[PDB]
Amino acid sequence: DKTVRWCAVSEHEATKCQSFRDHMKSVIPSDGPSVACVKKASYLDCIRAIAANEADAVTLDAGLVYDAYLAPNNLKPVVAEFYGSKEDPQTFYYAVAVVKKDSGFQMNQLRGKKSCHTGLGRSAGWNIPIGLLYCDLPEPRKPLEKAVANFFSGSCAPCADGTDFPQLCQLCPGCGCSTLNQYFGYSGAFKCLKDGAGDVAFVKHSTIFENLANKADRDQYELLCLDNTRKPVDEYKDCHLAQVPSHTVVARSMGGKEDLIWELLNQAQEHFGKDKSKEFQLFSSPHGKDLLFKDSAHGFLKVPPRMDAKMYLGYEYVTAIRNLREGTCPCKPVKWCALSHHERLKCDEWSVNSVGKIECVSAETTEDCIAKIMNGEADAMSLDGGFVYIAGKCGLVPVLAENYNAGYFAVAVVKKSASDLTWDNLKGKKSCHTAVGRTAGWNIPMGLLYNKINHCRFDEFFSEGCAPGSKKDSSLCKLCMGSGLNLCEPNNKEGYYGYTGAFRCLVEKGDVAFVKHQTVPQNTGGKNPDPWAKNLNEKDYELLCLDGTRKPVEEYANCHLARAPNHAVVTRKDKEACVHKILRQQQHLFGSNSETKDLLFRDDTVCLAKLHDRNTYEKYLGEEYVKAVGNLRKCSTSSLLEACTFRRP
Ligand SMILES: O=C(O)CN(CC(=O)O)CC(=O)O
Ligand SMILES: [Os+3]
Ligand SMILES: [Os+3]
Ligand SMILES: [Os+3]
Ligand SMILES: [Os+3]
Ligand SMILES: [Os+3]
Ligand SMILES: [Ti+4]
Repeated sequence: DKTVRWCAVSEHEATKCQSFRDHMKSVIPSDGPSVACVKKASYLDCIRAIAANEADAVTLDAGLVYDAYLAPNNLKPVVAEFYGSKEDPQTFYYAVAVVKKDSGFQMNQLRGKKSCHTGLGRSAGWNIPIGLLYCDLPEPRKPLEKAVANFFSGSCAPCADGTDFPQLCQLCPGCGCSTLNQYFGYSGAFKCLKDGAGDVAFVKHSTIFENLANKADRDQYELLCLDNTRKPVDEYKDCHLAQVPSHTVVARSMGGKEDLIWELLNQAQEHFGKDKSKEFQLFSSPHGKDLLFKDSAHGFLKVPPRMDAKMYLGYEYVTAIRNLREGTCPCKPVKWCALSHHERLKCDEWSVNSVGKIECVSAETTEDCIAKIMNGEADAMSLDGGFVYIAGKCGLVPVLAENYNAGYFAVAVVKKSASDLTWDNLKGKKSCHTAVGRTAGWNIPMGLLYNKINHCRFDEFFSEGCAPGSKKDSSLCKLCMGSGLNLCEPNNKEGYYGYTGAFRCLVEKGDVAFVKHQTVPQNTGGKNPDPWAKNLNEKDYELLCLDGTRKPVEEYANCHLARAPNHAVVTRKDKEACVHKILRQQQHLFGSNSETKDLLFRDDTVCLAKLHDRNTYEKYLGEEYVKAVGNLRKCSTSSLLEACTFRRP
């Protein structure tokens, strides 16, 4: 058997699950998955049951998704309910802080204001705002209501203990926890702001649109962003307190059975989903409310496999609820993340030389590092421009740029003896790329190529090549050099990976190499002692210009594909100022006055440059870079980018 043991927290849910199980037997063959129904007393008991391998799946609210993640449960979200349109699936809501336009305060100025909450104990209206504000609350913070009552000068916190903490009901006397209170619920908390009772309303992103029809009235309101900035109310995706998943199915991190659960649920919706009008409806409960799933759901989406719980809830949500659960308050040391075995050792030397200012965490992949920076396990790392795009679309920001002397020049290099080649026709040639999705060796060359050919299936534009990161069966892996499972992989164990590796690929197999303007000079004329490069002469290679002509290697300024953005340090926005200081101070002490090659920082970097103007990824990379990368995503799967595109399309 291959059965999904579904968990029920009530006797009505168990009856739903049993009807579920029986109706599935009629639409799924013997080859497919079955339902079994485990009934426990509570969602926590279900979580412990799934972790103890006594059940397989349950669907939880976000707060319980957090509890399911913690040790020793270690559950992960696998399937998400969506709501509204099939064309526009709404999987998350946004907790926001609405304010009146031109009221003159930011998130870090909330103390002493007047607040409107949807209700004590609710997510958007209490748990998230108070969780994020927890360390700003006066001491003692137990009980929590007393601390909030001594933070906001007066509030409307429905369901709060107004007898003991009357400040919490100054704007709705009695703190009535019923719609009899005009300022209760999601509309009421907003009305508390509209009517002028309060200064800020902690609500969901859609309340403002549900209670104000005209946009003219909606331009009188703004949102507080966590960076102490405001934005308009329809920019909640860039100015919220937390992005919360509505209702998501969790499963064991190892031991699945994610594959089975999705197959079961996906076929369940195709047969008993919304508007299928069978005798059994998946999202209906003839007796009860929201049994197994929210009755308002319209279907299920499969959660991308890269996604863990901290990443799916988001950094701000996890921060807020962790503050509520544990209640621990203190630039700190900067946790730099490293990759290879050789790269972590350089960081250790840096850490002891920094005297505590720098610490070191490590991962196996750049994407694993990027993930650790999102959820707080790490703070900063230096990234290729293509990874800055990934990191930016995951909410990270560039802080400093590595300067090598505006940016460097991306070039296309050919062997001069082949005077046949020209930029105007490389169809059916042999290409050598640094890796897939990188600035010099992919995003700039293949971005330009997309405009002439109108697709990103470069496997059938070139004859063959080596572009590490491609699928191992691809023609763009046939010229690669790594052996075993190292063939075509984007790491050091593939000899044609990187700036120099791509050049070596041109020297030994390829017709054209896409690199940076320093590559060919750095590896010719005996400068590179390796046997493959020791006897090469820079004069034997030329650059392909956009003209259609060719020019010598040293004349890259007038024979360049484009100007490339240099590698940059990325971190999350709440650490931008701190990394900006500690690093620029470490740079003034260990700067322009690695053992292997290109460890932690590129080895041709003079200093880490101030940014100011270009402090976001679209501003740093540029309009045409992000536009080109947008086309190239149609043919390239970065599983980390797939997870971040699930939260922020
Ligand atoms: O809790 C119960 O079991 C009672 N039922 C109503 C009934 O069975 O008449 C309420 C309900 O579950 O909606
Ligand atoms: Os009943
Ligand atoms: Os080694
Ligand atoms: Os693979
Ligand atoms: Os592989
Ligand atoms: Os130019
Ligand atoms: Ti690069």
